[PDB]
Amino acid sequence: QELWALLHFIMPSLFDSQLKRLHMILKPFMLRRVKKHVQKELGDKIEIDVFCELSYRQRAMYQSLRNQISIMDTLMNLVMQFRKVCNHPDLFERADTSSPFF
Amino acid sequence: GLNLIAAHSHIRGLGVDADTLEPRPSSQGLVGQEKARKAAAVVLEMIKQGKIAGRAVLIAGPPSTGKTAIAMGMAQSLGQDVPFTTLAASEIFSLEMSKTEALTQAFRKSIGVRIKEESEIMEGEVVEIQIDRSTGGAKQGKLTIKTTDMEAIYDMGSKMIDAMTKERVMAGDIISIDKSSGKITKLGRSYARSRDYDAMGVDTKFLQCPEGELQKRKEVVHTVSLHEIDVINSRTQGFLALFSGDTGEIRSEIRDQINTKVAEWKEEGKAEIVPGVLFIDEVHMLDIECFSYINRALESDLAPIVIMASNRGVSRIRGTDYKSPHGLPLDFLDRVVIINTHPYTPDELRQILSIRAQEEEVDLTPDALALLTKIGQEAGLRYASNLITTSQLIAAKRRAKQVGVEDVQRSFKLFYDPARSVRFVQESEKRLIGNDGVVDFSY
Amino acid sequence: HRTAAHTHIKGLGLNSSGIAEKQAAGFVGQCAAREACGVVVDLIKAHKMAGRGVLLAGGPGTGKTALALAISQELGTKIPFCPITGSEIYSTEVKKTEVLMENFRRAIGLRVRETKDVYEGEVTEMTPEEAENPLGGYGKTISTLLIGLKSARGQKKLRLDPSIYEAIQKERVQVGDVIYIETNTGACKRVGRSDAYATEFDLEAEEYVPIPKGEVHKKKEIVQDVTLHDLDVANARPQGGQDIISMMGQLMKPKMTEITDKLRMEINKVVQKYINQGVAELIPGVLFIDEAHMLDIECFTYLNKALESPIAPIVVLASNRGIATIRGADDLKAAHGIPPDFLQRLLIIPTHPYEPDEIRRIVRIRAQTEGVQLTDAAVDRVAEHGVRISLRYCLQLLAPASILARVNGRTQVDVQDIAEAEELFLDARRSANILTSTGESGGLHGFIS
Amino acid sequence: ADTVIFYDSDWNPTIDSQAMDRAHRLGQTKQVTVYRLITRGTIEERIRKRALQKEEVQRVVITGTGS
Ligand SMILES: Nc1ncnc2c1ncn2[C@@H]1O[C@H](COP(=O)(O)OP(=O)(O)O)[C@@H](O)[C@H]1O
Ligand SMILES: Nc1ncnc2c1ncn2[C@@H]1O[C@H](COP(=O)(O)OP(=O)(O)O)[C@@H](O)[C@H]1O
Repeated sequence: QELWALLHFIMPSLFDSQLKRLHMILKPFMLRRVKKHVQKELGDKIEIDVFCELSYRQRAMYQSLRNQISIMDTLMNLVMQFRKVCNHPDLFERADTSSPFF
Repeated sequence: GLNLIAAHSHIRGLGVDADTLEPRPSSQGLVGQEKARKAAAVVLEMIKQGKIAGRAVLIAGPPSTGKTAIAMGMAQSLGQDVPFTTLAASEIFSLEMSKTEALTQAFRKSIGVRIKEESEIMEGEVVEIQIDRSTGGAKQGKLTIKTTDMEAIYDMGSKMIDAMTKERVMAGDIISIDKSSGKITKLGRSYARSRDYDAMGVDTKFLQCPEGELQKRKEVVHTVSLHEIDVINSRTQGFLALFSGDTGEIRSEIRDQINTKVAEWKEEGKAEIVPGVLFIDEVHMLDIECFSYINRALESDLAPIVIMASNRGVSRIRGTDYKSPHGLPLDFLDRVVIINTHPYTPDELRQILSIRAQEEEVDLTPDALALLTKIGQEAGLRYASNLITTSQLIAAKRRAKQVGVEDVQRSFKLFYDPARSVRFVQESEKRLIGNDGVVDFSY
Repeated sequence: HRTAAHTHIKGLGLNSSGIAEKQAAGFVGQCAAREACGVVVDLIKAHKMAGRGVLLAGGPGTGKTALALAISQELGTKIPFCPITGSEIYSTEVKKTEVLMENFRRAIGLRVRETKDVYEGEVTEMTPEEAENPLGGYGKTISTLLIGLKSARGQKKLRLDPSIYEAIQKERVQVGDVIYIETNTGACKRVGRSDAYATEFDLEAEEYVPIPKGEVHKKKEIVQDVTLHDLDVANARPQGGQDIISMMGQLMKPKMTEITDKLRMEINKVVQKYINQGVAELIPGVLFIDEAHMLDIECFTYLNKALESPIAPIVVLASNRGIATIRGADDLKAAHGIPPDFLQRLLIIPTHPYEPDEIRRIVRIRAQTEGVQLTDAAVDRVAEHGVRISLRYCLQLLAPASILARVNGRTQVDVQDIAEAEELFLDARRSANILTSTGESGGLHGFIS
Repeated sequence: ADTVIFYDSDWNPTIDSQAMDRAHRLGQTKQVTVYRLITRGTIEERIRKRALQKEEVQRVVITGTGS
């Protein structure tokens, strides 16, 4: 539907509201070329995955947050809190100067 | 709350007809033990009457026969009017002080000095505080306070302005001021001013304004023990040792002075003396030196009534090598009258289990109560009472609303009683470490 | 990371129905005991009960301590698990019944919301003001300090009470420092210099820190976990004030004190205010008294009263002894080494010896826990001990055999490496034979009796 | 620039493929490296695996040429 909306926008008479069909009907209206053929003077990208585990503070946040799945499942809220702690726990709870209970 | 359900939580009193000392067959959470409850009620009467000093009562009977229950029933039926000290006899073997000193402090804790005093307290909602703080501070300032019934404005003296700034007193704060001390307690925030408390978090509570006059005399009845007066006089912050411990052996001449002064306050009518109770649980853990001290401590005019419990038969007195009834020397037992607690009949076990099944949130089916009663006869009141909690937890695992026989049977199977535990020991004697230290680890 | 006796135990391995899976969470067998320990975990997680007693009863090496440590994992991190041996109770500083009470209150936890009400900024002015006292002989006294605090979005001038100036002074604050002040305690912290004038050429090794962002005055809230014993100790040895007693109480040697029942009772009142104010959750936990036969009859007679307290943890005892003499009561023998009138209070979980196939399973669980890859004939060899010898002797051979195999260049332990381990490292019984045969007569080369 | 670091993966591979193009264009001449700080054992992993399988569908739906 997101491809239709672009095709409807350019050509609303034809495209008012399987692959062997798609690649034929779009041959006039879409032009695409790629750096492999025309721009091969550039190198390719190197994509390097860099895994690192949750630090002890992050996993104290993450596991006590994941404990909410024993009651809920809000999951779309939890996957944002999980993404915060997976970024930096100070996003979820900012560490700041602290002292014993008075 | 912070009080959880505990073994004695169902005891609400002694269960005795106050007009006659006739024990009701059950009331206030006590079942049976009628003659023992009547005797404890006669002791309770002469405790309240105060005229009799330094009598000692022993509650003697087999384990689980309600000796602590009757002691707790007396404590619940004295309440705050009378000091009530509970001492496990293990407690006096301090490393800070000799055991006769520890035992003296316990006697001193059990006599109250009752002192009645008044102060003018001013209480209301702060309408305004103006303080100029004119380089220095506390120069001049005015306080407006209202109740629902009055409003007044006050010029403040400089040491009151310090108090107001020390307590960060603010418009809308509900305060009491004790005038003679000048301390300010913020009882809360008035609800009508809630929007001004922009720094207070949403968890903050609010109150309605105080009612009536801004100023009245409020009368406080303090009760302070002889031990507290002793400890206060020991050193420059002696009271601070009433909390941490770290009292030494308080010098005898300090106590002797205080006894004279408290007799003066009584004769002057400034104070009253309120004799309490010392309850010594499992008194047989005391040794022969302790009993010799108690014998004459009881002869003091400022002695409480002492109440004691013993599980022991004819048994070895501690700190010596001979045996006597209750494990207590006969010369001490000559100074003591004895209340006996008897074993329970099956219907009394049924009633106590029912009461315990009310104090915990448990529904027992009638057959489950009958089975627990049968287990009570066979395995003892305490064990069946612990099967109540266990069965409810098993029932909840199977999500049952009521405890059934199946749950009591699982409890009886999973947790052994003392006799089956002994039988397990008497069978496993090769795997269990013997008194000889010998054990076999092979299969 | 390091591997210890119980590293393989992860939990009780129960079903949701509370029945034990015959091999789960590291356990093999003890199913009835694991099911009883499950119902105890339920008793603990349901906050309703105080002062219930449990006894793990069974011979040495039957997994009683594994059961207790499994309970500690099923309860998770929030609930206080307080392990002690009965031999920890004999303090030289305070009576042994004090140590029991400290452990009872260490086993009750509190989670409490706390508002910290603070001032933070770069010190931009500091100007003391003082009075000439009448002739007390100590001379003039500072009446107040005026201090200017600058933050990123405001500034204040503070007229301090001189007890807060003593915090400022003992913190060695200067103009141009960044400081933190608690109105809760009057306490002060020097955070650093400003990042202004952060010239490198100081020998002072300063931490320059940025100006505090936000307003000078702040009112942050944080959640604190504490035990009741933490409150007892704080109030018995006061140290959070700026008064002289709090000051000197940090200079004196720390020592334990026989905290009174009077203090403990009044801290119950204080904590119940936090509950009624809604700022605290009470979270009662469990006290595990291992080797409970090492308690004496004064300890056990105190536990009577301590368990009757209207708040007390659950107490789990473990004992490994038959009919034995009660310590401190050489006249009295009883089963488990527990006084007969105290044993009436407990629920006893009897714990049983393992079968030979269970031993084989435990050996394999333990081998792969230690990372000892181990052939099946080698497993059968190790599991013939544990039957003929203690179970512990099996598990202790796995590490020597691993070393010997690796020294022999093997990737994995064969029967040969165990047969060498059996020879270098004797069990107690073979060593007891060496004693009786060599100490068969006295002499220069005899063992000493 | 010559290096792109994603602190976070996005649910849409087209946005990261656009983001990493910023350095990898007709004006570039140094090698480009892309790093992606996938924290292991977290939903950062599932976010990346879902985004990575979408890129296959988007490549399949352009199996035929647009040239
Ligand atoms: N007559 C009674 N009425 C109600 N409850 C009782 C009675 N006797 C004993 N109990 C309860 O049974 C338990 C054991 O009795 P307890 O008083 O501890 O006996 P003892 O102190 O002699 O060992 C306690 O929880 C107690 O509250
Ligand atoms: N059922 C079991 N499953 C797995 N391992 C066990 C089991 N029982 C005991 N063990 C292990 O055997 C060793 C000895 O048991 P232990 O708990 O020390 O016995 P006890 O404490 O009663 O002397 C420990 O390393 C323990 O983890």
